Amino acid sequence: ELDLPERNLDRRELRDLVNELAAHPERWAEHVHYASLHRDAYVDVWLLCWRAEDDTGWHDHDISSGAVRVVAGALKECNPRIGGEHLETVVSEGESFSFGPDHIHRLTGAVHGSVSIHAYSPPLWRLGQYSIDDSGVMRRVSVSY
Ligand SMILES: C[N+](C)(C)[C@@H](Cc1c[nH]c(=S)[nH]1)C(=O)O
Ligand SMILES: [Ca+2]
Ligand SMILES: [Mg+2]
Ligand code: NI
Repeated sequence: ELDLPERNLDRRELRDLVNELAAHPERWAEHVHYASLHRDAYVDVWLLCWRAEDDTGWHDHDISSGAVRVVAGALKECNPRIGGEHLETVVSEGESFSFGPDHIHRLTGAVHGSVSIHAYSPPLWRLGQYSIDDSGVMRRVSVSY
């Protein structure tokens, strides 16, 4: 695992975490499709390797805050809008962002071979996945992780 604090990390601390981890390839190069780098009572960290078709779908992280750092490549951070015309932001290698627990988003459109580091605190034990039925009606399925 990683040698992290024995407490929850907030948004800025998770962002610091994913960015410093990207600077320490000894922590993750071997795991270069996902690999856990660390799971305890306070923090989850994953390494994700992306194919072009990968798509998280729309989801929240329940009570988890989180942060993402793109190590190689680029992907789209998408935010949902009620009208239906969703925001898309390309996040490129070297760049990172963070979010509190109210965040709903979707990650897709990755460059093939992209690599990112994701950290969540409290741990990512539940995730809400949104879906739309035939009539356009939205639901949230809470998934254990
Ligand atoms: C690696 N993982 C735990 C299996 C998750 C984590 C995840 C990927 N993207 C976002 S946002 N969260 C996933 O790939 O769904
Ligand atoms: Ca690339
Ligand atoms: Mg350093
Ligand atoms: Ni997410």
